[PDB]
Amino acid sequence: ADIASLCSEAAMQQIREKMDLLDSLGVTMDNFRFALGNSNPSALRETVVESVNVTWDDVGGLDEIKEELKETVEYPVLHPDQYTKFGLSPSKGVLFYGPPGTGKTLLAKAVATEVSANFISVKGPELLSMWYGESESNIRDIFDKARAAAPTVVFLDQLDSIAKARGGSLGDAGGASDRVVNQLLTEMDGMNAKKNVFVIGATNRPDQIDPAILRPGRLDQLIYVPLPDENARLSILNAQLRKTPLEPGLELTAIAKATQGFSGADLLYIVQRAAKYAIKDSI
Amino acid sequence: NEVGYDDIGGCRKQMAQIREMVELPLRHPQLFKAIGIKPPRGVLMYGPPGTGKTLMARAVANETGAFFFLINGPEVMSKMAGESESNLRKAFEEAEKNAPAIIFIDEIDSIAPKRDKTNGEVERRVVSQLLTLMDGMKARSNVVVIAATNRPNSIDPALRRFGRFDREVDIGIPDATGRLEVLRIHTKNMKLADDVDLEALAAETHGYVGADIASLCSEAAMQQIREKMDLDSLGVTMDNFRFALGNSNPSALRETVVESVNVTWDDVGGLDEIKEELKETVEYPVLHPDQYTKFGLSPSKGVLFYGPPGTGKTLLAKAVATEVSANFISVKGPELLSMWYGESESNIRDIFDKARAAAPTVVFLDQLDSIAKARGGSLGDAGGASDRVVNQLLTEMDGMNAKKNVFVIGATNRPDQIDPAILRPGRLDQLIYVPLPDENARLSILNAQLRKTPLEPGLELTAIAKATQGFSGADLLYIVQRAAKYAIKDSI
Amino acid sequence: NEVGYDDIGGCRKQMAQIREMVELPLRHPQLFKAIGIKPPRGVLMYGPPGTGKTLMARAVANETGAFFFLINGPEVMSKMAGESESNLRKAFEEAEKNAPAIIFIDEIDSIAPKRDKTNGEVERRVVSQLLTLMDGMKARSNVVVIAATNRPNSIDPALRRFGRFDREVDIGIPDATGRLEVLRIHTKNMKLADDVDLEALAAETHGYVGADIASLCSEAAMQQIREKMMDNFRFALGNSNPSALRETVVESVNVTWDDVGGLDEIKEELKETVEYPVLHPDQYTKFGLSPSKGVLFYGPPGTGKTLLAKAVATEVSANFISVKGPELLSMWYGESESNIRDIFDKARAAAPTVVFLDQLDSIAKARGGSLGDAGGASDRVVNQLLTEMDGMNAKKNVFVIGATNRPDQIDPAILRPGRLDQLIYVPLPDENARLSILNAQLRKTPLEPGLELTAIAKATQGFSGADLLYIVQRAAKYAIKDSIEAHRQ
Amino acid sequence: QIFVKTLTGKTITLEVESSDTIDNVKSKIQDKEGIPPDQQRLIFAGKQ
Ligand SMILES: Nc1ncnc2c1ncn2[C@@H]1O[C@H](COP(=O)(O)OP(=O)(O)OP(=O)(O)O)[C@@H](O)[C@H]1O
Ligand SMILES: Nc1ncnc2c1ncn2[C@@H]1O[C@H](COP(=O)(O)OP(=O)(O)OP(=O)(O)O)[C@@H](O)[C@H]1O
Ligand SMILES: Nc1ncnc2c1ncn2[C@@H]1O[C@H](COP(=O)(O)OP(=O)(O)OP(=O)(O)O)[C@@H](O)[C@H]1O
Ligand SMILES: Nc1ncnc2c1ncn2[C@@H]1O[C@H](COP(=O)(O)OP(=O)(O)OP(=O)(O)O)[C@@H](O)[C@H]1O
Ligand SMILES: Nc1ncnc2c1ncn2[C@@H]1O[C@H](COP(=O)(O)OP(=O)(O)OP(=O)(O)O)[C@@H](O)[C@H]1O
Repeated sequence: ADIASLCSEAAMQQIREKMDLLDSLGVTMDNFRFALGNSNPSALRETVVESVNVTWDDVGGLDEIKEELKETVEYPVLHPDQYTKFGLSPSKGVLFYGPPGTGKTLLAKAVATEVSANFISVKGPELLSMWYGESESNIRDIFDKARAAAPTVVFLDQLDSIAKARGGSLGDAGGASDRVVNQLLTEMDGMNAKKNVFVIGATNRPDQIDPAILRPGRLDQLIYVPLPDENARLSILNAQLRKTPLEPGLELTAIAKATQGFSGADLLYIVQRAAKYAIKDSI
Repeated sequence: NEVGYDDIGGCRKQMAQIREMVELPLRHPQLFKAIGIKPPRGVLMYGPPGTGKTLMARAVANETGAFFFLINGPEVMSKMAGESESNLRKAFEEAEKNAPAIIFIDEIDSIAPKRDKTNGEVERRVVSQLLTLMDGMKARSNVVVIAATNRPNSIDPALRRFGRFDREVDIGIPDATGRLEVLRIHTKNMKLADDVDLEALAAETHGYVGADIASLCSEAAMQQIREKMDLDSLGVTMDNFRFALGNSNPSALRETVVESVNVTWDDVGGLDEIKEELKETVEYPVLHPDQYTKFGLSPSKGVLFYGPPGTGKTLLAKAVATEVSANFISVKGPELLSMWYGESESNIRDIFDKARAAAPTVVFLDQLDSIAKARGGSLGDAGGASDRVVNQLLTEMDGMNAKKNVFVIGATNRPDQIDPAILRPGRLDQLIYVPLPDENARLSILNAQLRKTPLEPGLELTAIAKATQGFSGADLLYIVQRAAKYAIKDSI
Repeated sequence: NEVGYDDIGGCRKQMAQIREMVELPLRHPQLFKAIGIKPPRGVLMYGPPGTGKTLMARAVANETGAFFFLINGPEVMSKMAGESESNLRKAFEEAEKNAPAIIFIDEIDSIAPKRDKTNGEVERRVVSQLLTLMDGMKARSNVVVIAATNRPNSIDPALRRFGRFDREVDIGIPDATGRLEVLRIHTKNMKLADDVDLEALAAETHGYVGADIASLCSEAAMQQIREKMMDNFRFALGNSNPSALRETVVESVNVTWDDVGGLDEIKEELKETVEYPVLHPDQYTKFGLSPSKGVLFYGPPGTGKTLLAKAVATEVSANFISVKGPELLSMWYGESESNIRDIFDKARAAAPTVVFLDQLDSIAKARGGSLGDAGGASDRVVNQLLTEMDGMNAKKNVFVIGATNRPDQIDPAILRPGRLDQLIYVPLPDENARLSILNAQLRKTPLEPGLELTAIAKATQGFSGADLLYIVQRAAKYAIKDSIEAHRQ
Repeated sequence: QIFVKTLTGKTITLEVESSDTIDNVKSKIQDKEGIPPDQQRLIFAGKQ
């Protein structure tokens, strides 16, 4: 239905230009380019349909970590027969946790460069908004459709806002909102590796989640993203300065050499102030 | 006795925009031939009440002579046997019998809103009746539907589609001398004097969407007839409109202060360094946003502040609402906190959704220690916990567009309750501790109050300021508050 | 039955502006034709119910001779949502036929509630009928609508926007001269003697709504009938309960500034802050900011903190919000910060009004990043206290008093000019203040003048004033025993 | 030191409005309705 809006709005834009005292009304490329700007796809805070992924050498370093991520989203797609000949279940889930700065999206969306399918994600506002029914029923169309609409990658974040107090030793007393830790566990054994499914869990506190999420058989592959060292922090400053008119005569290593406890956010903090006074020179 | 196109001004850009989608499908439908496409039907208007949504609907109906129809929100909503589903299709076939025709559905959020609350009532099957009714309108160039509401986010997103309701337009606030056009319509029938001037009224009436302007000229006529004890020549005067400014409230009965507190740049005492650093806020990149696209990097997202209380965290926090006069909002700390557990994450959602919809905007926060809570909930065990209020804003503020004038600014008194991810770069970058003023900046602290009061020049301005040896910026207000009750002393 | 203009008073300043609102467009509709604009249609009244809200509309109806249409609130809204829209259609059609006409409705909050989280009511199809009926009909028709309600903030905000209900009047409780006027009205037929008073009988009420004056007169008249087989008004106050019974508008203690003695460093220092902007605000608008709201009282136990609470509240005869110490009820997690905000908005509606609190400073114990803490109360309610105390306005000039007994646990953020800043130590009563307090308390006792209280002040050196109140209580309790052993022999 | 919060939900009504059994209408036809003042209704006789 959105493809019908792209052709009908460009023709309506063209007749808003051609109007004075019906001779030639060929729809131009700029009318379709303007229709891409002012309009939008069907993602009006619904299930998100996008494939925003970055290529390689966009996170600095990774020369010893890139071989650890190529065996979870490429090899089940490129060679599926290696699991069917042996009989093993492929690990479709990898838990991610690391230092501040990076870790949420750019360390997970740079892994799936070869698939580039639709990414249906849960996030902050996708929580218990309705007090009845719409707590795990908004997740039931994510679990059952992942094997029906394969390939579809589902990202999982904000682990301290879903199962923090409910899965603990004290739990929930009263049956008010204890309906969150059940469907996250009973949909694990009921799902097999028949179709292309993939889940990624990422958080800032790995011990704040229930230990039944880390049950064997589903999270047998634990990959830890570490802090970028001195050999990787210099290439971070060459990665987030991509679309910039950067003079190559300077040394970006001397900025990164004074960063020991400073993560990629502080590398983003030290480079944002360099762009504030750069436009002020033009002012 | 009907209105016309000249009956309302101030929305001349939105008038010429909305006149294209009603005249071209009816007057000259031949432009849609030999171009392949189909003329659209739905036009969506939305804005605050008192802006003239139903006035613009009646003005476009009588100026074209078409078969106008009216469908009300709370009227056609039945509980008998599904009669609302039969009366919606009854209004569509009656409008289809007469060509050309136009229907109007006001307060469309009242008829079948989004299912975040109800989700099981008959309104789920009411909106799906409206889906197949508008999509089955294969009669070309006959019926044009217009709608009006107040909240575009409470409606279901299935209406914003290709077929039924596209081409939405926001009826804004007439700030760029638009209130002068409203005063030209209403005061053209009243008898006027020589002292009045409509250009000296729109500059002082901030907001004033149009309904209160019609109440202002009527209340000014009440002040003119008040002096008549009871052949008659009343007129008006400049003092009648000045009487109606103070003795009548503007559109602020819902929220007390949302616009400003009527301050300026030099109302904070001292702190000229933070006045320079406040010129790197939303004053800077609005008039030139293409430089960050040229330099290929996003601007600064958030600046944080913490320090001693009473040093300018309400004056400078509301001075941003006056130096650009943007769409300010006012929200307190635990006022964001609600009594329901499921509302704990959606209350920050509608506040941030109004910020991207009212661009450019200015938001702020006070007492984030009740909001951050770096331990992440005290004990637990309850049906709801204090952990979703901080873990939702840390992700939603990352999922915002950079070119939409969204930012945050802080005002706290405790640097230990706040989380380290709250003070993260990319969300709250500049860790700026607000300082206690020295002896060079505490002279203009008293001068912030002495600008408006007639202080005698014989009194030394620095003699009272030299008694401070480590005081705060609010403590010199306490002296002029003590002097506010120590100056009169004999005039009772 | 047939009431007139001279039957009610107190709101005469509002009764004069009503007579230019409903009588001037009806008697002279051509005056609005000369000025061009249309006459106003809707004016509503509110306040406490029983100040004569229904009697006010019937008084102006019989004093004009026009048609008087009446639609009851809880009567036409209790139907099955089908006859209410036709009753309102019959209401405006009949008033147009016999113009000039007025339309009086009462209890509009039962017809027009607000939209809240507790959805499930009808809430529609009746008020929307009133919206499409009232915006028309302005073709110089001699019709006006008058609304009446109890809570003026439970009404839907779509009514009070423009053109439907734009003018409002606040008929509240009368003053001391207001109850004096209605006392002469309700006693015009009872053959009283010369022993009754009028100024002292009005001043001894001080909180009585106008509906109580008819009941208090009939209770004293019935007592005079029963003694046949006239100072019975004081018997009627001891038997009958005053209206607004268990609200926050209590006034039953009538201690003035004469009944409390001493502490002249607090009496003149409370006259400087809470009587000067509420009486003379012409100098406060050109000498900085007007209000001096916050004031703190600290000292020893029983030093006379709340003895001066009701004394200042009856000097200007304003309202007195008596909120106790642990009034943060804290049934859950979110309402504990919300139940303190509506009582501040009520203080802005009934402004000026003194508010009282007791020991709610808990941000020094609300440290950052620890383990021992509550579930949301006594650590985040001070964050609401850091934003709801300085919510001031130039058209209200409120003031809030505060009395505590521990000045060591004062928060570093609550001792601020944006918060309660004026702290005053309430000291012990000295040898000159001991006579001024105790003599004003035994004024009601018919004592002998031989016993002077200078010997009490010489026998009490480090005693507080509440301990001196035990001495006159023990002297009166044994004077009761002296009166008990006087009628038995 | 904690709380329990739970909301509710309702369903209003449906109706059919079914009435008028056939045995009540057959009794409804065979009756009278009244005649003004002098609107007699007559008798008649014949066929000896
Ligand atoms: N290779 C890299 N190493 C470190 N930082 C990077 C790199 N590439 C980009 N960045 C910058 O660091 C930020 C990544 O931070 P991120 O979004 O992971 O926050 P996070 O706190 O780690 O996520 P989470 O909320 O899941 O903990 C980006 O905003 C980006 O500008
Ligand atoms: N050109 C204009 N722009 C804005 N306001 C106007 C204009 N002309 C008149 N007004 C005033 O604004 C009011 C129009 O408000 P209106 O009746 O449309 O309420 P509304 O809430 O927009 O309608 P609805 O109930 O359909 O939303 C009128 O009462 C009128 O006095
Ligand atoms: N430039 C200035 N520096 C210091 N104080 C000022 C200045 N200008 C005005 N003031 C006075 O100081 C007070 C500002 O205090 P403010 O409202 O910020 O309290 P706060 O405790 O800092 O706020 P918060 O509750 O957010 O901590 C005002 O009442 C004002 O009279
Ligand atoms: N000026 C006055 N002020 C107060 N009370 C008065 C006054 N004059 C008369 N009264 C008495 O008070 C009563 C008025 O009460 P009223 O009939 O208004 O009840 P109400 O509850 O206010 O009306 P409603 O049902 O509309 O709320 C009368 O019965 C009358 O005896
Ligand atoms: N001027 C005064 N000085 C001393 N005592 C007084 C004075 N006026 C009244 N009192 C007596 O002291 C009592 C006041 O007690 P109240 O609880 O109001 O203050 P308090 O004794 O300081 O209590 P707290 O210590 O809880 O504040 C009254 O019962 C009264 O009899």
